[PDB]
Amino acid sequence: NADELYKELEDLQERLRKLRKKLRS
Amino acid sequence: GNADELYKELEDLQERLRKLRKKLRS
Amino acid sequence: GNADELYKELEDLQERLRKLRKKLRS
Amino acid sequence: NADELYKELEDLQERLRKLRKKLRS
Repeated sequence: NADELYKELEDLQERLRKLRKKLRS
Repeated sequence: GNADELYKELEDLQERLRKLRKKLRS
Repeated sequence: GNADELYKELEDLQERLRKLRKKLRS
Repeated sequence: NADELYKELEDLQERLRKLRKKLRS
């Protein structure tokens, strides 16, 4: 469903932001 | 620099997911 | 080890996308 | 659309596999 898919995409996007923050650290 | 190049590639993937979310709403 | 830990995290994200593709077909 | 979204997800999955191959190299 569009909402389940949307939530998963946002969680993956947040994980990438967090990995990028770790690369910076 | 490998870390800088990986950081940029991950930013591109992050931005692709941001845009997919926008397309799902559109 | 940072590179090994990054490799595993990227594998998890890759697997999440593989499973999302399966859900789209289901 | 489900097919456009699917194609994008697979391209992101392939990019992650390619980044992992580079981490190994």
